[PDB]
Amino acid sequence: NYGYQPLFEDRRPRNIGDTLTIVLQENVSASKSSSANASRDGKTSFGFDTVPRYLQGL
Amino acid sequence: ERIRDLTSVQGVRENSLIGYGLVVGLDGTGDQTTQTPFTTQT
Repeated sequence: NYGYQPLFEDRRPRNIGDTLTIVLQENVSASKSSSANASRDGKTSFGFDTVPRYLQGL
Repeated sequence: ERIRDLTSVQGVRENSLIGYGLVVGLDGTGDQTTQTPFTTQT
């Protein structure tokens, strides 16, 4: 003799020892990224090609 | 006679029960099961 069993309810596991099907469908995906940058240029110049006489002292 | 018509007794009350079932034996006046899946499932 087994216990009371419902009629219209689905067959769910209810006690220790009942079986149940697992459908393994796992799909995980993670990601990350980053960056950084910096820059600097400089260029100076000056040239007195032909100096007049009254400025030759400087 | 009269007091029983005016009062109730503490601890003497009613409760409600609900359930799901199927009714068979209809003359073709049942569900159109193509739109009530729980009928065929149960």
